[PDB]
Amino acid sequence: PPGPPGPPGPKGEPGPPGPPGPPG
Amino acid sequence: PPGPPGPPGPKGEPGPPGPPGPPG
Amino acid sequence: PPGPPGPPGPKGEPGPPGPPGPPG
Repeated sequence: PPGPPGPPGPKGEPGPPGPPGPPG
Repeated sequence: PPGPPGPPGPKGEPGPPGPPGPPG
Repeated sequence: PPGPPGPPGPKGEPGPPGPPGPPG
């Protein structure tokens, strides 16, 4: 039979920047 | 033999809101 | 034969804080 499944993949990309902050 | 590493994970979550803007 | 691909990798880390609120 085939070998075992491979390792998990690499971690994903950093998330997007958040939205602009509140008005001053 | 073990299979290949899996695909990259998904992109992270959107970041926090930024800090307050300038006075005015 | 080689095994199959591993699972998708972990989700990426949270994104950075947004920019400061806009002038005015």
